[PDB]
Amino acid sequence: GHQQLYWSHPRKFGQGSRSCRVCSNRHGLIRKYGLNMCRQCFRQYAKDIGFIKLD
Amino acid sequence: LVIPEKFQHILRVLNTNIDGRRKIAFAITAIKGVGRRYAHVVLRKADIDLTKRAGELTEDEVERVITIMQNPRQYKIPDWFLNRQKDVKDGKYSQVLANGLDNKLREDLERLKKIRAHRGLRHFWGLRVRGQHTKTTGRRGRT
Amino acid sequence: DKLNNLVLFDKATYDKLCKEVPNYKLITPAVVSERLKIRGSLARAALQELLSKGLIKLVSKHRAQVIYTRNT
Amino acid sequence: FRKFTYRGVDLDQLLDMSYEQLMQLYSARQRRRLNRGLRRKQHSLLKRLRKAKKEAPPMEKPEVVKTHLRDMIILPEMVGSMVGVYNGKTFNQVEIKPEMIGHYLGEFSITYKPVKHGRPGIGATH
Amino acid sequence: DIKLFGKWSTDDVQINDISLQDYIAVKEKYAKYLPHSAGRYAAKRFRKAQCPIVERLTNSMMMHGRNNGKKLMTVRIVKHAFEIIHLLTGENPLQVLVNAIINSGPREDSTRIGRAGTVRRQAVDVSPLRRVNQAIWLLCTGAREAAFRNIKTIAECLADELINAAKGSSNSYAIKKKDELERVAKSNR
RNA sequence: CAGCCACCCGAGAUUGAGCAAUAACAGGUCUGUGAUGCCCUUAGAUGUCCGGGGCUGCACGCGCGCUACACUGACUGGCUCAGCGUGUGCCUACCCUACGCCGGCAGGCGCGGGUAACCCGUUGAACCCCAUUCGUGAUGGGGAUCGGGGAUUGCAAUUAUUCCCCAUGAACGAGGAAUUCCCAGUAAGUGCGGGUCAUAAGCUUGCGUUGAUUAAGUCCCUGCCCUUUGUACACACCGCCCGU
Ligand SMILES: [Mg+2]
Ligand SMILES: [Mg+2]
Ligand SMILES: [Zn+2]
Repeated sequence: GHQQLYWSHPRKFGQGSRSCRVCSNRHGLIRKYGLNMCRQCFRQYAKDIGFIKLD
Repeated sequence: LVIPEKFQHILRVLNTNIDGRRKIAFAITAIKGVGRRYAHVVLRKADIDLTKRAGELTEDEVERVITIMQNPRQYKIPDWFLNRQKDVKDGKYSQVLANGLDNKLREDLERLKKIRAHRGLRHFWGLRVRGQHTKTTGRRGRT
Repeated sequence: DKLNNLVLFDKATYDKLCKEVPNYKLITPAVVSERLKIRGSLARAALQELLSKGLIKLVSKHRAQVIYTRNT
Repeated sequence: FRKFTYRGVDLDQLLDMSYEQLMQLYSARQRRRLNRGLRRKQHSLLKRLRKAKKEAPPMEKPEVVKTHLRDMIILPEMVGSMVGVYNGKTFNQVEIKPEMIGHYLGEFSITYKPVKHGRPGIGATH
Repeated sequence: DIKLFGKWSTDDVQINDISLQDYIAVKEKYAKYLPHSAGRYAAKRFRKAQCPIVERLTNSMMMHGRNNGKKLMTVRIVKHAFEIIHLLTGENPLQVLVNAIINSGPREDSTRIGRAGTVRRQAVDVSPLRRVNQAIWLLCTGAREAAFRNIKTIAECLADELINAAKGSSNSYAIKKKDELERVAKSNR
């Protein structure tokens, strides 16, 4: 039935199992240090997070 | 100093000509089933001096080298050292050598073409069978 | 063009190795190889044999360059 | 010429053998797959093949069962079965022959049309 | 008592060219045990004239990509072929190298026309530093392509190249190239 | 004078980055967004799951690259040195690994440490160094292609994920016109980490390690600035404009 079919494909490792915590996009994601945000969202929120440019 | 006892400049083994000037374990590599590692293990278990060249060994030495080459498992050569392990049809572990053995077992592509497997079809069409891109590579011999 | 060097000495080339090589100012496997039409392995073996017999003096030995000179 | 033989053993003993004994004759992979287990909808295809073979009239070919699965060519239980393998848009008709043991179904339903080239145009050579 | 390697003195080496005396550094403050000194001679212009000539040769030996930075190999290749120059000639290898440097450096050569031009070449004189640089470069190149695809090892090709250049013989690649350049400068005078 | 050159003393006599004006481009991005205006579609949907294809398909053309053409090298043993750093997760499954045992191997099985200057780790890196065999030839250079086996991650490995073994052993002998990047711990060799990552680097971003040749100049080429000068241009030369 539809209950056993809907979203039944395993999503445990690939890019289909990860997304931006801000915009829910799946591309250019930064998993380092547990940020789990895409590149653009990280550039947007880097100063708030505490990442600042020195060199 | 060259050996007077008919130093074999050319030696015939398995319908192949090996060079007597070449050092052993590299002269017998000319056989189409033997390369480097197999030659070294065959000569180690045949107990012949590896510093000799192929022309200085006697007839008995070459004979026992040929026999140990054709019967690897009979002289404790490991099963993972062979190029025809668990051969389809007769599930026998073996080493295929030279014309009539290596090239005939090469003619197992007709099995793939008879079952019309995709790899056999790629072989029949002259294309590449191990999943490589064919856009910008391998453009030689294709007009 | 393609040189055809020997792998073992013949009596003619084993000669002219025991009474001229011991007279060279510089004895090197490459020099003997070129001047006797023999392979590098054979040249090295012959020079080691000559040195064992005391006819040659070893000047320096290295994995890439071994130098001998006449005993004079 | 001679009776079919797979890894030294022939048709009848291949039918009489269990999966554990199959894993020895199979190559690495097709042994890992069997050790990991045939999941469902593989057993469904196998049982559909069994039913089609049983209902087949004597001396006649079984009816073709169609499937999306690039599945194991299991021991000759599937040999002689008429299977339509989905290639992406069509169910290509394939008869399972004994030499196909140990292969994938997708090896016999090509997913692309082989290229027959046309004249270069536009900016082929800029 | 600062013999090179541990065998070659410098007290007997005579430059005797006057022109290149100030640019070949071999004699008293430039007597070192090894042709390897790290050194910062490229920092300011003309300083490389303070670098010992054997180290300049050693540096020039590391060439054609596969040998870049391998200076220990090159000091070995100089230690050998010094051991071989001594056997072949009986003279100090340093003297042979200095004579080769003197003989293999061009004195004139041609540039693009004078003040300006885009058709022919005009002859001009060579700086002593450029003379030494070109001599080292030519000697190293001759050795390098004598040893390529040949059983003759390096440290034999370089030794014979240096010996021929010291003799002034035309069997030397450096001498041939120097003569070619000098003749072209003569024609464009 | 502003400063320039050289030298002494000196750790150093120009370390490298980050940020960066006025003004402009119909430069790129609606495929990063719960940023967006207008259209289009909206239930046999262009929404959304779920099977299977594709994104790789190969007569050919063009970029960035990797490995080479060997002896200043391959092979085989022996010896001995780094740095940057990342490690067990909101959802979220997936960490880095010492030691013992089993197996050529890739691996497998038990046992511990570590949320980290605490464990991996004293990060026993590669090149390089030392010795060995080869011996100038497509050779033991070089490893494309291809066959047969074995494992690992995964829900599935076929169009071959990756890895291992044994076989097979192509072109390539230094590259035409034409072009790129570079001034000192630099170029170039050489490995190592981070990202991507269930599985994974010929990419990229960082890190050390070995370590040069040459130059200390000029507008010759290529641009790009000015300054004077001309204009009938001002949408500004991709302009304007004349006649059949
Ligand atoms: Mg200009
Ligand atoms: Mg106007
Ligand atoms: Zn985002």
